[PDB]
Amino acid sequence: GISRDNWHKRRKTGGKRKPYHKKRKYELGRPAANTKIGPRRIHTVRVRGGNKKYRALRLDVGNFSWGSECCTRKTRIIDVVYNASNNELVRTKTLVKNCIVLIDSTPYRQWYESHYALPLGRKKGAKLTPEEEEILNKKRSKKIQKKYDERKKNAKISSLLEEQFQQGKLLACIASRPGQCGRADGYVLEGKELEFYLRKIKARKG
Amino acid sequence: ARGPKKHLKRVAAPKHWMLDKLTGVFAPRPSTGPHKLRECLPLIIFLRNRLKYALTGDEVKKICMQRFIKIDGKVRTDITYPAGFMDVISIDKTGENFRLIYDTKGRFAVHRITPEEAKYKLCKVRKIFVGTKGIPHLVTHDARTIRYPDPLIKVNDTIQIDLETGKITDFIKFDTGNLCMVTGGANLGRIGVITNRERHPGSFDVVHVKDANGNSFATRLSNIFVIGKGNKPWISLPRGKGIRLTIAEERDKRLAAKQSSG
Amino acid sequence: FPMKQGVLTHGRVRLLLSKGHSCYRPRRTGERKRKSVRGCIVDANLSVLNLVIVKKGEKDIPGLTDTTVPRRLGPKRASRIRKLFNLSKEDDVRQYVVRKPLNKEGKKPRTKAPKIQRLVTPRVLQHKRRRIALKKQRTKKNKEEAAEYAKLLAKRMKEAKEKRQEQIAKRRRLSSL
Amino acid sequence: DIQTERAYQKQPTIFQNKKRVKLPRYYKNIGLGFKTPKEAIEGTYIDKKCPFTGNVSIRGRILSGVVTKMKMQRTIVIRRDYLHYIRKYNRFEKRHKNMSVHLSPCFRDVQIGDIVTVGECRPLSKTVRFNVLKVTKAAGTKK
RNA sequence: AGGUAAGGGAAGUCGGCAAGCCGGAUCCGUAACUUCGGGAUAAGGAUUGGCUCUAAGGGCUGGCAGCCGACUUAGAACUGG
RNA sequence: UACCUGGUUGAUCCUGCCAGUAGCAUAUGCUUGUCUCAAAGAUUAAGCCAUGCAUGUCUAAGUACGCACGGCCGGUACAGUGAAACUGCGAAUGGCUCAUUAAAUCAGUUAUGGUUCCUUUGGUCGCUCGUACUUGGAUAACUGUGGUAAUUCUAGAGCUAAUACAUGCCGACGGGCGCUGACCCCCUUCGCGGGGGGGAUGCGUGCAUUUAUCAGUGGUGACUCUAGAUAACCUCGGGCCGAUCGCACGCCGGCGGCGACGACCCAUUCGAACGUCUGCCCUAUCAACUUUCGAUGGUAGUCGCCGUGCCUACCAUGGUGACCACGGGUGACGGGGAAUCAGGGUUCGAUUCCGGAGAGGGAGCCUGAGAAACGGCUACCACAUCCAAGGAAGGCAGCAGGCG
RNA sequence: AAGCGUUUACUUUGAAAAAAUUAGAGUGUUCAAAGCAGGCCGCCUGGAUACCGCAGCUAGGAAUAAUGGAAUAGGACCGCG
Ligand SMILES: [Mg+2]
Ligand SMILES: [Mg+2]
Ligand SMILES: [Mg+2]
Ligand SMILES: [Mg+2]
Ligand SMILES: [Mg+2]
Ligand SMILES: [Mg+2]
Ligand SMILES: [Mg+2]
Ligand SMILES: [Mg+2]
Ligand SMILES: [Mg+2]
Ligand SMILES: [Mg+2]
Ligand SMILES: [Mg+2]
Ligand SMILES: [Mg+2]
Ligand SMILES: [Mg+2]
Ligand SMILES: [Mg+2]
Ligand SMILES: [Mg+2]
Ligand SMILES: [Mg+2]
Ligand SMILES: [Mg+2]
Ligand SMILES: [Mg+2]
Ligand SMILES: [Mg+2]
Ligand SMILES: [Mg+2]
Ligand SMILES: [Mg+2]
Ligand SMILES: [Mg+2]
Ligand SMILES: [Mg+2]
Repeated sequence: GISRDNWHKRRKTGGKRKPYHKKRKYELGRPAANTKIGPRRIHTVRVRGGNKKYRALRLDVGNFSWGSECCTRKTRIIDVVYNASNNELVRTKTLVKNCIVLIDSTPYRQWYESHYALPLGRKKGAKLTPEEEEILNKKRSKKIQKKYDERKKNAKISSLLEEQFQQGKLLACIASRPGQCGRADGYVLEGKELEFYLRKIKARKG
Repeated sequence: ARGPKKHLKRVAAPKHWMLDKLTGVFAPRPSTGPHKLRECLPLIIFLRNRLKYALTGDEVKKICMQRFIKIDGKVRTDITYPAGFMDVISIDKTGENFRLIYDTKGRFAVHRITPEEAKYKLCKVRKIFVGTKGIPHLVTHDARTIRYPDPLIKVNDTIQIDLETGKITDFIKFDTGNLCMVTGGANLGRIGVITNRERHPGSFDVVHVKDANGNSFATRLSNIFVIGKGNKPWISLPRGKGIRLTIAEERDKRLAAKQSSG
Repeated sequence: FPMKQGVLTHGRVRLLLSKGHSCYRPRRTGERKRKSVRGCIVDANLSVLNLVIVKKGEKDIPGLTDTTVPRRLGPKRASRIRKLFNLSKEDDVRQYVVRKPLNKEGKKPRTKAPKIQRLVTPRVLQHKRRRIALKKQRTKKNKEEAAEYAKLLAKRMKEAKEKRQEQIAKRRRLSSL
Repeated sequence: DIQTERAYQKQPTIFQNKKRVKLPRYYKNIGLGFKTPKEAIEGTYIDKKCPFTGNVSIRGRILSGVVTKMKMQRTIVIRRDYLHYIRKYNRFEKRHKNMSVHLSPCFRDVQIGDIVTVGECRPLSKTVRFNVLKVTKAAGTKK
């Protein structure tokens, strides 16, 4: 089948090298996993040395980390917005390493509000009736109030992240290879890299 | 080759085994173990060809599987068990303990030691590893990975291990002035004190060694085995004391001995 | 050529068959073979037709239902014997295992019983206690070894720190010199 | 300057998104007494195959060559000259091998026809297995 | 005066007369010979619809921002008997 | 032993070649008494094959109700042999041949800090905080109905076990460590405030995998090494945390020995694979070759055990060559080696040792740690067997043997 | 005692570099071709050594053969602001 052969192509000088042996098993290639977005469907494949590899086909959630404050939660993925390799990987939603995806910021907002007791997102004009945010923001004891006051001094966040939180979803870059490990772990884009990728998105939109 | 090799030709066998050419086509392939293929001597070779306790493979099998041989304080029932350098092989029926030490030449020699000496052996540490919970680990040359070692021990040192408990007792630091055994190469069997160390970054470093008769030589680190502090070893040396005297000095001494005997 | 269930044909078709597929007995592990099987639809072109009666009629046919052939073997597993004779969790099972009598020309009558498998026996209990003893002794030796290393590390570190302290004292002497 | 590709060019080791209220640069010494260039430490570029600021380790052999072509990006071609002895005629043959080495952008100003030291590493591409360690000028050419 | 004809494909006839076959464009490829200019659209191949995308090809104003204007070329997916 | 001789001419001195001389091999002719070794279908046909064999395997330590043998001490199972079968492993070793292959294979030298690794040996195997005195049902060998012209072809019905296929727990385990923290106590200010302590509850808290962050126990010449902490993840086409077996059997229902087997992870051993540099016959009537049908690189990915245009997408136009690139031929497996030999070289190396390739020609693949395996399958081409004409079955460049 | 010295060819050593084979040590296979044994009234021993091109490593030499120093002084050395 498909093989990774260094003997099947020309030399450095460009001459044609005739093969001296058949296609060996150890030099093998496999069809691309071609991950999609949907209900999880992962196939295990026997590998050299008796090992196993997890090939993802459709994936719904992933473990994405907020680098600035060191917090990660299992978050669902909705769309893929950019891919430096090719635009076909953007037109068809495919998860690959070093690809940009959109994830809802609900777990990040819950952690931030439970940690710094500050409103993240929450476009003005609405109040939560079930007062689940009210209890998470109020009822602080006096002794711990200065502890939260110390936290809220540095609890400030960037404007771009604040806008993404208000929108309800934020950008992230997948750092793992779903076709190898089976997961879609990644990190939240921030700073110069985030605004660079925003520039690429805006240029693509035109 | 579509897999690992399981045979070994008589000709392809290592020379220090001293295997006859006409007896057979295949040599006893050593089993995998704590010593390399060429650095080990099969237990069948040790008992049949050298000690002459047996005659053929059937007799060697009977001796080995009767639970009479005891290597490193343990009984191995495999005929072709790999016996390596500085190993203790004991036969309790005859009360005979052997320490596998190279003689002046490159082949192994019969070295009978007392039961008091046979309770311990010497090993050279190969690497230092750190376990899953910050536990230091010391790996010897015979695949003995003893954990919680002495912090003073380093990569290129040696230790004394009690066979019964498998625990270290004392150690020798790799430094100039201590005896060292060249357990491999052209100087196989040489014994002498380390007189110089040359550092070659990237490549393997070398050590200049001066023997007891002033015949200095050089050896790389991978073929060095220190055998005690100072000028005295921690083990009973065999005949010759690792000198490798010249061919003329070997020839005249045996001629004089034969003439004196008559 | 035998009929194969799940083919939805009436003729002859060649199939790749592996371990677990009917109408094929593999020789070596992983071996797959091309075997020509027949469709699962019954037609006039059949040599022998397999039929299994599951509902009994009113008449006693003298071929099948007239005589009941006893089952050749009895239960061997202790759990299956318990299920067969409705044993409880406390009553013994060794007295209720069915043994087949032996009788033929010449030799004496004999009764033979299978070995009861997966029962509560002293050897199993001893093995379980021995391996739990191994489990606890591993922790005991690990704790002792860790304590010994802690003493050794403390000895080495205090030796190093006092040697460093006298080095610092020498540095202080140089500074004051 | 930097960030000219589709993806974002950054050092994967250091973290650049730490909250405040310049950017730290990752570099290492390759050993064997080779002093790291000041450009590789005070520069703003990134490179995966740079010997000092990349995920490449120099190990094996150390060679020297003469740069002949500088058209390839992030890599140059050097020519190594040697003499082959024939046992029959007690003389020599002048043979050469043209190998492509990875010229890290830390060495900014390099011309063709000068001695350059290279070291073996992992295979970076189909016919690249060496990295430039230090650069020395040719005869004169100090202008 | 136009066509269509199963199977054979010039076996008809002085004679492939007539009729029939190819045919546009794009991407490959193109021999004997030669006056070296040609032969050459040699010969021989493949693609062509519809729909939805992507990339590239510029001006005017104040390596940057905004506003405009046209026709094309290439690549990809989906789909039709 | 650093060796010559006859021959052009009427005669001579030369160049010059022919023929003489001697080994080493191949075949042949004649002859052939003893004895010790010993090559032996490579040279043309890697052409085709009747036949027979060449890979099976059980120890007290995985399964034993086949009376196929066999003991009686029974009634609280199983004496001990044991055909067959399931299970585990080997069959990827070895042997044969040289067809292909000219920086390819191979030879010397190195690195995997760029990877895997069955077995052996040694480390780990109460580290996790939430019916176990033993959990489930299918199957072979067995009985019985047959079908086919036939095969190591098999079906339907009954049973019956696992160290075969799955589910799954008591214990250590009583508490620590981190976040959470209702609350409480003390000092001080007129006072907010500030400072210092105890603590309800909940969650997480093993190793292995993935992701991001912080500091820098033991190291290498050099790590993005090893180790520690932080926040989660842990694939249902799932990971380990023992639901196994044997020999003697004791001490206060519980503790107990020697082992065997399996297994996540880490070192070790047999290796395997890409790799760095150097080295190969003849040929110019082969001088330019490779290159958007990957050629030289860059960036980011897919796949691969790993690094690499191995492949994809987008960019730059590079890469090799008169130091012979590239193409072509080889009556070319490479080498360690052999013959001849003064010194230098020439020729051979099919061949018992190592590394490479293959089983008529390619191609594809299950199993397994290890195969693109062929005394393993799946196709097409050539050859070819039995036949009821419906089908089935083959690969001696293995050991003997047959045809050509 | 640890680190540094223009780079190489060359020359010498050392290290490493499979066996079998070649040369060669010992050895009455009744001699020899051979083989690795064997000899003594349990003991005494062998199973050595040399070469192994070419390429790479290390350590002495700088005779010979290539190459640079500084010459629009962006030259050393010594301290200074
Ligand atoms: Mg017609
Ligand atoms: Mg028609
Ligand atoms: Mg006609
Ligand atoms: Mg016409
Ligand atoms: Mg024409
Ligand atoms: Mg004449
Ligand atoms: Mg005449
Ligand atoms: Mg002649
Ligand atoms: Mg006679
Ligand atoms: Mg032949
Ligand atoms: Mg073989
Ligand atoms: Mg040929
Ligand atoms: Mg050939
Ligand atoms: Mg010569
Ligand atoms: Mg050969
Ligand atoms: Mg041939
Ligand atoms: Mg071979
Ligand atoms: Mg054949
Ligand atoms: Mg093969
Ligand atoms: Mg095959
Ligand atoms: Mg065969
Ligand atoms: Mg075979
Ligand atoms: Mg040799």
